[PDB]
Amino acid sequence: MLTDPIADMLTRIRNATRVYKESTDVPASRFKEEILRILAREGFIKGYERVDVDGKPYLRVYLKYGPRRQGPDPRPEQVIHHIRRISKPGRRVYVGVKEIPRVRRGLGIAILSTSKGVLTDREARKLGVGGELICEVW
Amino acid sequence: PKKVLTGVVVSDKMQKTVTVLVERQFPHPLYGKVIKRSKKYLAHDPEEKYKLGDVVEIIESRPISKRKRFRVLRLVESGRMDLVEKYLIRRQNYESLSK
Amino acid sequence: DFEEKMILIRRTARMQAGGRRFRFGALVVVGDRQGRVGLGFGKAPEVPLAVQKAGYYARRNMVEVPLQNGTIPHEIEVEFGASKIVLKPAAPGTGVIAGAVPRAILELAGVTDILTKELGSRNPINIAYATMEALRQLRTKADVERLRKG
Amino acid sequence: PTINQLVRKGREKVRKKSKVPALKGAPFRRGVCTVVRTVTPKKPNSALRKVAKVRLTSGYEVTAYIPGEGHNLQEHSVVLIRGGRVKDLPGVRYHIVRGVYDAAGVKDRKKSRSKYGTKKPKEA
Amino acid sequence: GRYIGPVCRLCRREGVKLYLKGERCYSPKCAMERRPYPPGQHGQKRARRPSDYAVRLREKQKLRRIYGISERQFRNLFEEASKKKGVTGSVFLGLLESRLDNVVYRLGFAVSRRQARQLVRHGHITVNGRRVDLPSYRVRPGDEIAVAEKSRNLELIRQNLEAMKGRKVGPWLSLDVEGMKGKFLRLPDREDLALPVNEQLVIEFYSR
RNA sequence: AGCUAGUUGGUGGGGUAAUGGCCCACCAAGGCGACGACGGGUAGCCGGUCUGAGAGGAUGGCCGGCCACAGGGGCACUGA
RNA sequence: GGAGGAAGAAGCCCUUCGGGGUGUAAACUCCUGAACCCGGGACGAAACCCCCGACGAGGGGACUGACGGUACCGGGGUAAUAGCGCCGGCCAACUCCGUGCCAGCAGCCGCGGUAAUACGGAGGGCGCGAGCGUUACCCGGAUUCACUGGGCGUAAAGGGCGUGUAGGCGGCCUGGGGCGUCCCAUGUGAAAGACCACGGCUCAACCGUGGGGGAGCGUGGGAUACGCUCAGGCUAGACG
RNA sequence: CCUGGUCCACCCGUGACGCUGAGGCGCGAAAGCGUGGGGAGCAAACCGGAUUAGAUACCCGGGUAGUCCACGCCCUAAACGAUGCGCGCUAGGUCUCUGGGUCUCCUGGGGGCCGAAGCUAACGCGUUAAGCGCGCCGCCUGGGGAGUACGGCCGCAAGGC
RNA sequence: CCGAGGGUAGGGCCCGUGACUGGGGCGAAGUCGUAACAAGGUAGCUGUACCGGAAGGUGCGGCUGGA
Ligand SMILES: [Mg+2]
Ligand SMILES: [Mg+2]
Ligand SMILES: [Mg+2]
Ligand SMILES: [Mg+2]
Ligand SMILES: [Mg+2]
Ligand SMILES: [Mg+2]
Ligand SMILES: [Mg+2]
Ligand SMILES: [Mg+2]
Ligand SMILES: [Mg+2]
Ligand SMILES: [Mg+2]
Ligand SMILES: [Mg+2]
Ligand SMILES: [Mg+2]
Ligand SMILES: [Mg+2]
Ligand SMILES: [Mg+2]
Ligand SMILES: [Mg+2]
Ligand SMILES: [Mg+2]
Ligand SMILES: [Mg+2]
Ligand SMILES: [Mg+2]
Ligand SMILES: [Mg+2]
Ligand SMILES: [Mg+2]
Ligand SMILES: [Mg+2]
Ligand SMILES: [Mg+2]
Ligand SMILES: [Mg+2]
Ligand SMILES: [Mg+2]
Ligand SMILES: [Mg+2]
Ligand SMILES: [Mg+2]
Ligand SMILES: [Mg+2]
Ligand SMILES: [Mg+2]
Ligand SMILES: [Mg+2]
Ligand SMILES: [Mg+2]
Ligand SMILES: [Mg+2]
Ligand SMILES: [Mg+2]
Ligand SMILES: [Mg+2]
Ligand SMILES: [Mg+2]
Ligand SMILES: [Mg+2]
Ligand SMILES: [Mg+2]
Ligand SMILES: [Mg+2]
Ligand SMILES: [Mg+2]
Ligand SMILES: [Mg+2]
Ligand SMILES: [Mg+2]
Ligand SMILES: [Mg+2]
Ligand SMILES: [Zn+2]
Repeated sequence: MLTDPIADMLTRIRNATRVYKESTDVPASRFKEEILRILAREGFIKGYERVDVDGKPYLRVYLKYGPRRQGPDPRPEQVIHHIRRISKPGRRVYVGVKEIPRVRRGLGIAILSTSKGVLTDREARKLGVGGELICEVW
Repeated sequence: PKKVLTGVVVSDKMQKTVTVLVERQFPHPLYGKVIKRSKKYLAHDPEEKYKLGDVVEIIESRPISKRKRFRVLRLVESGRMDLVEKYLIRRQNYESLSK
Repeated sequence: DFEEKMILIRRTARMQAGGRRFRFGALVVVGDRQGRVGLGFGKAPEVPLAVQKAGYYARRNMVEVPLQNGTIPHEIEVEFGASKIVLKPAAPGTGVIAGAVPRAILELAGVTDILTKELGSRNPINIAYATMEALRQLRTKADVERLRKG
Repeated sequence: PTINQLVRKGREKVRKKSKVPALKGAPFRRGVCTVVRTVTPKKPNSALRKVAKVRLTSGYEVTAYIPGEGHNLQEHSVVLIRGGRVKDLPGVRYHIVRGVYDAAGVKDRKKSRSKYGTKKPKEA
Repeated sequence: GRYIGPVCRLCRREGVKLYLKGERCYSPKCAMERRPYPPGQHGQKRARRPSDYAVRLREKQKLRRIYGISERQFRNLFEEASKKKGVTGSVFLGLLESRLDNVVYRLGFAVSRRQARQLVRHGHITVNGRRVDLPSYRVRPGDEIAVAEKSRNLELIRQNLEAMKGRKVGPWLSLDVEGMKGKFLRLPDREDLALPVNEQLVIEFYSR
């Protein structure tokens, strides 16, 4: 019955890419949008459109991967290697703005919800706010 | 600021007094998770005007009697016996826990 | 020709009617200190031989270590099965703090500033492999946004 | 465990067994010899280790080891007890502080002498 | 105290030659220039590879033995640099170098670092006016490391001031040889210092 | 693993610098407990201190702040 | 104590009987002068108090030092205490003789049974030095109670199986509140310590000054994505 | 005859009414206990014959509880998949049980095997996960001592927790 | 009136101790047997029951971590 729909999505994504796949369809939600609307704006996906599967409104999300490779296991590097949720449903994690994580030494993003929108580690620091550290991606 | 508090009347069986159960939430000092905890206050009710199940506000008042240091401020919403059950059952559960 | 430092040597052995035979093993690292390091495991009927074989595979299997200021770009954890490793970059003028294995590698990796920790099985061999695969998995602001084109 | 479980049960602090009740966690305890025997080593060893049952100040009583070569300890000798067992004599769990009270030094010992409480000597 | 015993003996052991003696180490007889092998009965023996520890030890042991200083003080110093903001490698030297009983030796006044100390301790040296007998004294930037009136007229300060005349000295320093009174101009950069020791290994010996 | 007779509350008194079952009559039958009541063990609490990458863990001697005690126990007098 | 001093005393220790070592170490040569000897000798001490003025604001004058003849300054001036730990591996430091599962070592793994770098002595070496070791306790290594940061098919670890109370957890959209949550302001957070600078004692320890911070918590204002609550709708869960 | 669960098909109704679950309650193989039946075969115990150095065993001839039934207890187990439950997601191949279809085919539930990716110390697991995730419960923290002792509760006892 | 405490009486918990008794740990080379590990020479383990100097045996049902 999905406890935390997000960490689901987040996983759907994670799972799709391990085999490298056109797209995948998290069941839709304005918030799952918002979140996706940052994976893409930050270059982790090609992006996403709204769709349907029997009146049921999901989100077609187009993944991004690397270039082919020489040698054995020519499988591409990942645009999204790592994506693991924080502030979980069984233990919300919040943060003051000074408390905000510095993911992967700048090479990464810490998506996170706040009173002035779903910012990012830099977007929040710059906007000078904090809130539910939603997850870390890279 | 004379500390205030909101909560449910669980006992009304006292002469000019009520028992307000107060819930309080807070993040936990090492594991984060918000945790719910609660305490009961004996509230001065000089008009027995407050009945059973009323969610109310209470003010840090001057000592009225041992154990009793809070007057009933104002009403917040009569008729919430749904919480009074939650309490009374928690209580009734205690019998199964002895020998 | 690179640096070539020898991590460890061991005398293993198998049984057989009459007695026990032997064999020797060699973890060896190899470096120029420009960010090119190589790990190789060599087993042979003799100590000398083994080490030889070590450098050989080492020179065969090496990797580009994307330095910076003499340290590393970002931090990483890697489990190789049982044995885990922490690579965390340090400010100029710290020192290479790790155990014989992760240092012996990281030295000819051309690093100087780097905080590290072994975790789980501290099996030399398996820590070794960890240390590499760690490195291998390194990225720079460059080759990062290189993947985030579009 | 889940987070909630921790919030309920919580983590359990270790707490460790004082390998030596020399009482009141003292550096050393004073005592008097009661027995002065020689016991034999355990598994893959063999010898005649010199030891002493000591009546503590704390009403207690323990076997204790006599360091060094040779000694001078009898049924009534007051002695200081140090405390470090002997992986070899089941039972012995304190050492005798060589050189305090009736405990002699070690006759003719010139090497490590802090241990064994033999004074520094003269070269003449 | 400042070691005090067989010196061309660490000159030995440590391998790399050192000048705990000033003149004689310059001879064709530092005992080093004659037995380039570590002391003791063995010495001339098939050397076994130094454990990664050995290395780190010796490096610091070398460095330390150079400035003829207590393991304590040596260490207190280290930590100081670690705490102090900056590349702890250099700074540990900077202060190592900022020592009075060193500055004096650096500015010619004495032949050996050891001989120097004794001068400083005996207040034969001085500073910015007042005399200072503190080998440990940490000389700052912009100080007058003079000699004492009573100390100018010394047979030993003389000769040691002698060959000094005109011999160029460290960049972080100045030397008005005439008035036998040197100056400390700045805190030396890593290069300005040349000594047979990888400062890194030391930093590391203390990460034990 | 159940606890409680001044026990919980109320009326009126006494008392104090002052609130209050602090105390006293009278009335009501209440108060507390697994969010751990009751009981047992140990302990003066803190600013700090030691240790640790940190999160923690340990600790409260010196100095500073508060409390408690003055052979064991009780009591009141004088008095801001 | 510092500079110089042999292709390098003796004595002792190895020795393939050539030799090697302690070792520039010593002797020995020079100059420097801890101690001690003599004189000089405080900061800490300026108020109370007295005159003028008004006993006030302002001005001036005088007494007072326990430590203490101490510190410190100046002159003279003698080469003038070294010890403890270890040297199988962890872990730096190796050879002789003695010993013979004996005497003993020991934190662990272990050492000693006639050739012991592991006992005991010696030479030698490593380490630290007015100390070095040992014992006891705390934290660390221990990612071995794991929030950071562990786990349970066979290594320790899934309850013999259900039912369900409390509690924990809660699908899509709209709105109200704004408890959590986030930001801003203000109060508080004593001082001492800690930390950054600066200086005071010949340095330092100690010590003065200045600055900078501290989660917390009270108060005022704001935000409304996520969590909560109240209100309306939906049908992908669930039920029928 | 009475009755439980369960899958499918039609998309009709309700509109989140959910998941898990400390305690609690119920069930819980065999053996065992109580009362009363029952008793052919088998069969602890026990008796004999062999074997054997012995043979309180293995093999042979006998044989009592018990094995069956009713009612009440007991509450353990290699109670095993040694794998808690719910949900989402992550190649297919094959055979098999049982449903539905404009049925050489497709689709839904169940039971096996081989195996992508991935996990794994290895063995192995792998849409029936031991993969990738979230929720909630239970449990582990060196071996022996020891499931022992004490206490506590339960049981007629054995004994259980 | 209450009241330090003293007294009488009856309970609760905790510590030490005790003829004797139960098993338990350890102990370089003791007595009896051979149970288990290879089909362990009767596959093993197992809950229960009974029995035997001892390991153990046997009955019942179960697991394969056997065949
Ligand atoms: Mg792992
Ligand atoms: Mg032995
Ligand atoms: Mg010894
Ligand atoms: Mg009362
Ligand atoms: Mg106390
Ligand atoms: Mg730590
Ligand atoms: Mg008193
Ligand atoms: Mg060594
Ligand atoms: Mg020896
Ligand atoms: Mg450390
Ligand atoms: Mg460490
Ligand atoms: Mg810890
Ligand atoms: Mg955790
Ligand atoms: Mg573990
Ligand atoms: Mg197991
Ligand atoms: Mg199960
Ligand atoms: Mg519920
Ligand atoms: Mg708010
Ligand atoms: Mg302060
Ligand atoms: Mg409807
Ligand atoms: Mg359920
Ligand atoms: Mg049953
Ligand atoms: Mg039965
Ligand atoms: Mg029966
Ligand atoms: Mg038969
Ligand atoms: Mg028969
Ligand atoms: Mg089975
Ligand atoms: Mg089990
Ligand atoms: Mg369960
Ligand atoms: Mg199927
Ligand atoms: Mg398979
Ligand atoms: Mg399949
Ligand atoms: Mg057991
Ligand atoms: Mg049992
Ligand atoms: Mg019992
Ligand atoms: Mg009484
Ligand atoms: Mg058997
Ligand atoms: Mg057998
Ligand atoms: Mg058998
Ligand atoms: Mg049986
Ligand atoms: Mg039988
Ligand atoms: Zn030299």
